[PDB]
Amino acid sequence: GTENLYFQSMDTTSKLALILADADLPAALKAIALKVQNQERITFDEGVYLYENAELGYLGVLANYIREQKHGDNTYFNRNFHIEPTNVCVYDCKFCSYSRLIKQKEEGWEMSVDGMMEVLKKYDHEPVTEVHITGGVVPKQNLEFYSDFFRRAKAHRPELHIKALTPVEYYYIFKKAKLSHYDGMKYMQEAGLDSMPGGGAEIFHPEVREKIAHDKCNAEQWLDIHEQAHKLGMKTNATMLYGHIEQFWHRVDHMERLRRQQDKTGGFQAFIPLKFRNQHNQMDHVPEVSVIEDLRNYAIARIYMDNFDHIKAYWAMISRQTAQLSLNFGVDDIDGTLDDTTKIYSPAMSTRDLVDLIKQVKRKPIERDTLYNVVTDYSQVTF
Amino acid sequence: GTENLYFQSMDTTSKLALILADADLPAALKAIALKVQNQERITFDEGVYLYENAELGYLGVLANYIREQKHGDNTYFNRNFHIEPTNVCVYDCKFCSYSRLIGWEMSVDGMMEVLKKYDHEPVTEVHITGGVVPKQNLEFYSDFFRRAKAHRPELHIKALTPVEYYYIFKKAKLSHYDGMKYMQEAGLDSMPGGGAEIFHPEVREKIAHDKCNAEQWLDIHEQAHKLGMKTNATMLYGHIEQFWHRVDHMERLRRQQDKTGGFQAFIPLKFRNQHNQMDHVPEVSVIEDLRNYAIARIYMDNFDHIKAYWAMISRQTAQLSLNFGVDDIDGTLDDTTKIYSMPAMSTRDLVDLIKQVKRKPIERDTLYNVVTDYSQVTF
Ligand code: SF4
Ligand code: SF4
Repeated sequence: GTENLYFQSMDTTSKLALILADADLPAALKAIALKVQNQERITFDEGVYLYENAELGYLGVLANYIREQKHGDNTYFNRNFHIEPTNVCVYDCKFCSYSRLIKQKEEGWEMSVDGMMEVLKKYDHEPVTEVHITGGVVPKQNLEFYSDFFRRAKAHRPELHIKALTPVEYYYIFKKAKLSHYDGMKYMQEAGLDSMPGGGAEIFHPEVREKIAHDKCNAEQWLDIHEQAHKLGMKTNATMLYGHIEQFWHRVDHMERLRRQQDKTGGFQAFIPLKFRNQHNQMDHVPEVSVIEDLRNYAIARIYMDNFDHIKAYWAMISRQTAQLSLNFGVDDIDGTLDDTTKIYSPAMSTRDLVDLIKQVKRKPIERDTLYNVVTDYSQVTF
Repeated sequence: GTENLYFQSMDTTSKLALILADADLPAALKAIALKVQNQERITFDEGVYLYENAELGYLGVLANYIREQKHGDNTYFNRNFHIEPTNVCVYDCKFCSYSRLIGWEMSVDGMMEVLKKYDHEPVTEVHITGGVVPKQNLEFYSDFFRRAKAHRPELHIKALTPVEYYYIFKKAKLSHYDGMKYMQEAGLDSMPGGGAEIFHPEVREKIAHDKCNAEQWLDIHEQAHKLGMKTNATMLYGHIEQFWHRVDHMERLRRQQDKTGGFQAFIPLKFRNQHNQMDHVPEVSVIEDLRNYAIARIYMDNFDHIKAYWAMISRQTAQLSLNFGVDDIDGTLDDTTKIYSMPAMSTRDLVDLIKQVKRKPIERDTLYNVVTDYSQVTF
């Protein structure tokens, strides 16, 4: 007929009404669709039910309804850069190339505070607004190391926002320094820490965590360090590593613990699915999941995580097509390090490239501030 | 895969670029898609090639690109009413229930009594069409136009086709130019698009044997255009004609528009086999209706508007047509509340139909300027 074409042509609100009026839709899926229409929270069991039963089309109707209700077409990005203090690590995560079981200390490097400051100064005449600091955990890079770096960075470039380190790092540094998590985070904030990134969550459930990330900080510890950051007024993000050896209920359990923490302390801005990759780690024969599973996962994340403003995708972590399609399955925040530089003396994402990627799937490219206000609306900007 | 989903998700410009970069698309279809990207006219044989070869998806990419280039999301409708002077006719069209080979007649007083029923309605146009009969002659219609303009000067009169004008001017011994000039002076403002059927003699001699021919139809529009009148054009499709007859029809309109420029809208009219002498001719599919809208948009590069009547076709078809080249949706709006009561399209119903396919409902006036932009209204 033209039935599929007509459904595809409907506005977001009409699509959800059409699903709710479909006599053939199983009752479980109608009840969940009705919750979404009413901005009601879905349960753990409903989350599992979506992962086990829901088709991509259905999930896109719900997730996109939420994404447009919260953000309209806005698709946010900012101008950041990275410093990696070390590319080796004391811990043994089976999905990570820096695991002490696959990479000896001699096969990598550990920056000094001087070296980190030399990297930071390369960006002095760049319109970056924040630096992201993440990497391995090593004994020389302790409380004094990081606090000295934050103080030197703020002395040199006061206006540069520092988004640095995960609870995996903070648990290790605060245990050795004999500070409580609160007093440790307070000390780092005073030194110049502004916010935290979302890494190190992996999967919370011990059934999975004991297998893939057995020796670094546990879920209670990870959530506790975010709780203390939130009590100090800091913003943070949260991740979930998916599509490896976990079961769908392990994903919903993960998201449930995050959702309860957000209801307690309110400090998370973005939820960030991280797709497992089977290259250069101890999990080389674990198959990666399909683009369809990536998109069902973004959608279910959008539906489940009702108290997180943003769902973030990293353009360098997924294909161009997956990143663009994700903007229709719940994603409103697209991230990575923008690179307008030209190689001299001879795959970067320029601002023009990213703006065109976003406009190609009918979305509105927004350069944001740290609280997701509009700094530049690129929608009618021509280059 | 997500290949189909990815294509469906692209903006208008990017979907056209995606077709042009498709290695498996036939060369001939890539060449036409490139002409559309370059705003280059497609030729008669390219038009026939699209009817004979092109798939709906492809044709939606090209037609929607043109439609959005010209109009963006604008979807136009006006506020009009109809008078039907007679449902009897002297002619023999095999697709028409009024054919003499298978009734009432209004007086000028009767037509004026109908017009006066709309005195308190904000209608911008009256549309007048129907059968051709000898009592409804030049003198009859000029009397009506003068009475209508005297009663309601700002009511635009969009009245009668060349089928009617050819008959009344031949009887009055006026040239087409002098007759249209006379009717304009009496109060005619514009002509609707009917009576075009299919121009090619191979088809027209069979389906509309007695009424004016293509030359006479085009000439009466030409005289209208020279007098500053805007007019529309139709094409009756989906009956016994071949696709090349449709392209021939469009080509004659396209050439006439290049010459005189007075056409505003091109209006495909779907053949129906109910209550006529073509009652065994099979009707074409909704997909063929949408391919036909799309090819009309691509071919008719010098027509501003492609129009669908919401009543001619399903709700669903009219909505889909807005994505296959249609910018202009027509019919008689009815916002009246029935009092003393024991289907009709309201403005609200039409606005909801347009917004449901992500388009901008513009209630427009005779100059295609805004009366109300319903994209800025919440009911
Ligand atoms: S703790 Fe972080 S860097 Fe170290 S092995 Fe695990 S994931 Fe890699
Ligand atoms: S001239 Fe018009 S009204 Fe008369 S039979 Fe033909 S189509 Fe019908």
